[PDB]
Amino acid sequence: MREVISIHVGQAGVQIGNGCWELYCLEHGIQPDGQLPDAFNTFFSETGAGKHVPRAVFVDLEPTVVDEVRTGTYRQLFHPEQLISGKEDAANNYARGHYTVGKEIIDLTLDRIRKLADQCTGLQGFLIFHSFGGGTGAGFGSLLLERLSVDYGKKSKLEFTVYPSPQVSTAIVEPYNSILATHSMIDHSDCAFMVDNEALYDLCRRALDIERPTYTNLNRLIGQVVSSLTASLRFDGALNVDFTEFQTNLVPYARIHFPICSYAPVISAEKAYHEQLSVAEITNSLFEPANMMVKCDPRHGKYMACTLLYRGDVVPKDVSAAVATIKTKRTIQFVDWCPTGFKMGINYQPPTVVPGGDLAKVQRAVCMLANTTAIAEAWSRLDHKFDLMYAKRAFVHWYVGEGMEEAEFPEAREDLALLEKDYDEVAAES
Amino acid sequence: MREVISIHVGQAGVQIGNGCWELYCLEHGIQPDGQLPDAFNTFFSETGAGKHVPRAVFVDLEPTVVDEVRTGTYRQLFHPEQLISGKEDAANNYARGHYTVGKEIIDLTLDRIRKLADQCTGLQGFLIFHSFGGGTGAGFGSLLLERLSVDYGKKSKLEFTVYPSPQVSTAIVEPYNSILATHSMIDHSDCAFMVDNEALYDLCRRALDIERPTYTNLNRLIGQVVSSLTASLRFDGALNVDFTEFQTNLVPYARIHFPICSYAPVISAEKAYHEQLSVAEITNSLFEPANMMVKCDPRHGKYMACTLLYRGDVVPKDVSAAVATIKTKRTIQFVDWCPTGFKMGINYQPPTVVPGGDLAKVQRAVCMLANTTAIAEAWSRLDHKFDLMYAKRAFVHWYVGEGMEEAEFPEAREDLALLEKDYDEVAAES
Amino acid sequence: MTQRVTRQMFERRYEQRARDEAMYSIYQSKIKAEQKDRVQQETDERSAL
Amino acid sequence: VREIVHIQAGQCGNQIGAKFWEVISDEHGIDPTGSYHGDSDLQLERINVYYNEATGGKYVPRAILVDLEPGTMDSVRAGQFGQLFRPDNFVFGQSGAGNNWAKGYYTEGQELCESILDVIRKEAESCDCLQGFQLVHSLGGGTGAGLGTLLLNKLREEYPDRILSTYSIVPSPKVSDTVVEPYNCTLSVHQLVESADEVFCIDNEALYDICFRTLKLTTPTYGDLNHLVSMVMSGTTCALRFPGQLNSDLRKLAVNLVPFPRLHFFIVGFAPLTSRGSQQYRALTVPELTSQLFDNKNMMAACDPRRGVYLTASAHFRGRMSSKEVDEQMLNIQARNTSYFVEWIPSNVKSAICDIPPRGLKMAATFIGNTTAFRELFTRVDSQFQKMYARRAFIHWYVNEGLETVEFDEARSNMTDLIQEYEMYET
Ligand SMILES: Nc1nc2c(ncn2[C@@H]2O[C@H](COP(=O)(O)OP(=O)(O)OP(=O)(O)O)[C@@H](O)[C@H]2O)c(=O)[nH]1
Ligand SMILES: Nc1nc2c(ncn2[C@@H]2O[C@H](COP(=O)(O)OP(=O)(O)OP(=O)(O)O)[C@@H](O)[C@H]2O)c(=O)[nH]1
Ligand SMILES: Nc1nc2c(ncn2[C@@H]2O[C@H](COP(=O)(O)OP(=O)(O)O)[C@@H](O)[C@H]2O)c(=O)[nH]1
Ligand SMILES: [Mg+2]
Ligand SMILES: [Mg+2]
Repeated sequence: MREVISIHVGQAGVQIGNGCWELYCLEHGIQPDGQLPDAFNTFFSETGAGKHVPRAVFVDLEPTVVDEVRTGTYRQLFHPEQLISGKEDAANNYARGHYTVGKEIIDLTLDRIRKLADQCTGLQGFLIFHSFGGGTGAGFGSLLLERLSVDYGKKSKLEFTVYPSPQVSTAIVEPYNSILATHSMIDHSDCAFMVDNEALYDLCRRALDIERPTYTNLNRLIGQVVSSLTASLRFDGALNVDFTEFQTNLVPYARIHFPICSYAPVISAEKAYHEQLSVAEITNSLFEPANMMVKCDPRHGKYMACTLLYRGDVVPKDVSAAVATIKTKRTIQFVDWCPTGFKMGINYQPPTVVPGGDLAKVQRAVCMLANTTAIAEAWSRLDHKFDLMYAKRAFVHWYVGEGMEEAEFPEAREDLALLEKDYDEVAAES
Repeated sequence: MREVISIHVGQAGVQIGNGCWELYCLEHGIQPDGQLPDAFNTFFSETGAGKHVPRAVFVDLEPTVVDEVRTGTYRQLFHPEQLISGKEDAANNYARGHYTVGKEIIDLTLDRIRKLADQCTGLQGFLIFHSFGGGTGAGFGSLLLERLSVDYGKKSKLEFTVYPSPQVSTAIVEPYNSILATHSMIDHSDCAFMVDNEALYDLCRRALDIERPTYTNLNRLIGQVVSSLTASLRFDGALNVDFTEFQTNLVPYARIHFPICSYAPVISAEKAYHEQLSVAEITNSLFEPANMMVKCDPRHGKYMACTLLYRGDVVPKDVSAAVATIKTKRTIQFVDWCPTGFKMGINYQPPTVVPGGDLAKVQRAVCMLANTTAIAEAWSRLDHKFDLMYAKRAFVHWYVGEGMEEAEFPEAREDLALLEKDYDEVAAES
Repeated sequence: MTQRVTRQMFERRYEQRARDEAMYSIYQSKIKAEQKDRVQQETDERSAL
Repeated sequence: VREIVHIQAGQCGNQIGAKFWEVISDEHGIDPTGSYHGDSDLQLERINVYYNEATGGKYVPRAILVDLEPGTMDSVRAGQFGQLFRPDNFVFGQSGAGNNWAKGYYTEGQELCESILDVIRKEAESCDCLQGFQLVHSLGGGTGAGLGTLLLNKLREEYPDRILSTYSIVPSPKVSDTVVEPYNCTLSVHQLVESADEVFCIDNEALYDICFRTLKLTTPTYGDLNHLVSMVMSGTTCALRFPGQLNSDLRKLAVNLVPFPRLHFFIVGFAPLTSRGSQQYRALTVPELTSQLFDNKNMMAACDPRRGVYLTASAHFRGRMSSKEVDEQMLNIQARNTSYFVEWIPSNVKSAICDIPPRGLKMAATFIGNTTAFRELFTRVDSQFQKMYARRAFIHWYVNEGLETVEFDEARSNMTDLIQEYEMYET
């Protein structure tokens, strides 16, 4: 009827994917073993009898993360062929994961993703998760997009990645992986969303009521954003928005696809008792500089794209009043090139809460996806970090010895420089 | 029947309120205990037995000033709930009084203010008092106005605030809190009146004959102005003005809403016997810049218009004989686009004196409230001072540490520049 | 023919509070406001007294 | 008798179509399972206009539902009244259109057009006499605009004689749901100018305002928003469905209202509209209806006619009333406001009466008129189109589907011609 397929690369993608599929099973009323105790065809397939199977494939170059799913409670759901595990990881090396080791398993992975698409008739879309800092996430994602771009042509390829934080970091060679990855996604990706763990920690602490979050809580927040995005394809609504609708609306050009995400309300399960959180309340909360999951300054970032997906008991008039009120604010400056600048999706299905979770039981919620020029601020931070290490040739020997040519560094450097020039040109008035 | 609620914020607001409620007790003839030895309902509530009680709220984040009223003579008159005192003041820091400490007590006061409105059948609006340089006056004052704007909407929120003096200054960080407050008031406030201490010191020395005044003497002069403002509501009179009549005539222009104040005749009790004090005399005294409650010369700019209020013996035709001569004065620059500009109000209740006071028993008196482009002179001085601190970032670290985001500093600066553009654009002619 | 109109039953049942129940509160409050407006005439007559 | 074929396109069209066939079923008294449980033989006179009869005493409406994705179709397939709808009438694709007008027209509209045309021809030749087509669509771009105008052209090629009356919901020119509106709306008008006979413009913003001011709804649902539009459509065709003292069909309306072939866009309105509580106290008479009809707040198009001038005006009525009262009211409203009518056209007000009123209301009316106030809507979308075309943003999606930018200039030139024609005819 209409079908979606997901791929998860790296431990960040697999662990995020773990949280997502528990969210869907609770939302769709499917036990972990896969039997019922509708929309199912969008994400799940019926294998005869009374068992279901998810439309997902989990890939990593190390067996630890995949074996965790194999040992966990959710092992009964997944198909053993969907769980593909390598032998040795990329060791945070883009060249190692792109040429030496990624090419060993690339052919096997492409077979399974194409094979599962044969059962998937009404297909338009892919979901891919990346960890930009990790070598496998950036390196394998580049090769995977290169193959999928030519094998399938005009198909909606959407990615959900984790952007490196401006100051928080866990790998010293992270800037090298990000720039080389950015050089390949900028041509092979239709539209990819990014979040940074620094703002995720900040939002989880101020608005949410967690003193010391782990990766599990952060994955749950990401899963709610994904669930809101896919709500239109699964449930009826006054304004349903398709995958192709997002691609047309959000981007004004080819290389400016990168949007930012915002979700409201993000109030905790305890403090939420006091507030009704009407349409005007949640709409105002979205545009707060603190509610962004990307640590970027909205003051420097003009807006020329917005998408307001509401979930729950919502009336379109209240959206019309709320959006009109938002446009009157002087601080939120849209670009001259975007009078309308809005997509709205209203759906009558409320969000879902998970036992042992952290979010509140809100009756209505709204997820926000917008494109702003403030992302060019993060590109300069990554560019300067890359320039400092490459000036004295900090880590050239590792990538060179793994089959990568030396001249590729200036090529990606020039590719990033062109992107920043494009952002300044587009943001400028005329 | 028709009622007004007065709320006071900061040390300046409390001691100004102490003087104002002293005047009301004498004027209506209510003993300090609340008993009697009419318009009472406008300011007081008749609780039975023989007692009345003011419709006032006193707010400060530190107990010293409020406990003076609690231990003072007037303590039995006020309701203990109305006296709200915090634990530690805002330390003249806008961020501390707005985000960290202000939000600790904001919801306690709003219940107290709203509870008073329940007993208030014919409520018209609010009177609010500030000191711009103070941390609680600005930081908590901003937070109070933003809430009251959405709590009640179409109710006239009039303000009467103490501006920083052109040269007299007691706080170094005074320009910082002033500009950050300006952005909040300019939108949420209906109208905000303007006074400063430096002009008060000069007037209290020249017209009133006092060598060395204190804050006590300055507060009583403020007390007379608010009484003449409220005289039309309370006592009989041929022409009355209220908060659907003051607001429209005085400050119609969306962001030009800052007027200036004056009072006449202001003269010592010794010398008042030697003059006759006709309507022409007191009216002519108002228009001299020396009498201005704000140290700005109207000759530098242009009068938009005025609003005059007479009390006591004043005779109607005598007013229009005095004010017709005003136009003949070339120095009073009325633009051709404001052709009428002289809202009138006449009340038969004469001014009231206070024991140990500084004013005479003048049989008739007049109060003046006008908007002029000369107030843009005051804003320019504040703007120039602020840039000198902010170029070298003289005090940013204090504000950022207390929850304030640095992005607000240029935003409030941008709003003031837009306000200054508005005043210059109004001064334009066609 | 169920699923959409059942959703419409669900959708109108949620709107029911923005519907009817908004009206019961306002016309009941208007009736009480008339009882208030008439003691206004009584109390202004008392002030006239 | 005199038959009409109803076509519904996309998300907006199918939702309106569901509400429309609800009202039509209520008018004729058709049980949603198909059985006739009405109350008057007058419903059976012209039930053939909108319905075919199936053996066994069941009626199948002349409704064809069209989309490129099954989401709206799965919504309507159980709908509420959808059991009347014939299962083979459902035609749908397997791809979200994406609201790229070039995509919806050339990439996927062409593939489906052959199938829809044959489905259309099935009902077209199954009637004793087709007289006109009815199309409901929105100017979004994917299927309502792109595919809708394509089918309008193909139906014009097939049936030059018949009346192609289409209902259009223009993107709301303060807030609307996609950035690519100026492109899609500009192209849609270009096709609709030449190929369509009657175009009705309805704005969502005016629909919100009418619900607040007159209906006193706290929150306007899409359900009631579509209900008012369904009432307008039923009133338009009510003259053919029931007798009256002075009849007026679609062709009578088209000849009277349209002075020149291009200027044929119409603003519509309805009366009486009353809140749920105050209807008991209203003294509903002909002057009351006339006041509501000509009231500027009852017009569901957000373009104040008082800024412009009127060219033609039409009035429909339902119920037993005196003809002299209607004639006098029309004459009074014409003479009282001579500042809003053209000098060279005397008797600018048309009138019509129907015998049977709608259920629930003892007396009702419908207003359709033509004015020069439409210059604002075209100018607004043109200025938006000029900005986006100047920056040439969002055009890469349309280029990838094979639409060349020279087509945009032609579409703007046509609108500029239409704007100029409206400007000069006001004099
Ligand atoms: N939010 C979130 N981020 C994660 C999580 N797990 C890993 N990451 C991110 O992943 C990055 C580390 O790289 P990996 O996740 O190991 O990516 P990879 O594909 O396995 O690459 P290599 O391990 O170097 O072979 C860090 O920067 C983290 O921010 C998680 O559970 N939650
Ligand atoms: N004219 C006059 N001004 C006063 C008086 N009291 C305080 N001020 C003004 O108030 C300013 C100092 O701020 P505060 O009085 O402390 O007001 P605040 O909002 O409570 O500030 P914090 O004590 O930090 O909370 C001085 O610059 C004075 O101009 C007064 O009695 N008369
Ligand atoms: N009045 C009304 N308008 C609707 C409703 N549902 C959707 N719309 C409008 O229809 C437009 C979408 O048209 P669509 O079906 O997508 O046309 P297409 O993109 O060309 O296929 C949106 O702008 C909505 O505002 C409804 O129930 N009532
Ligand atoms: Mg790894
Ligand atoms: Mg203080």
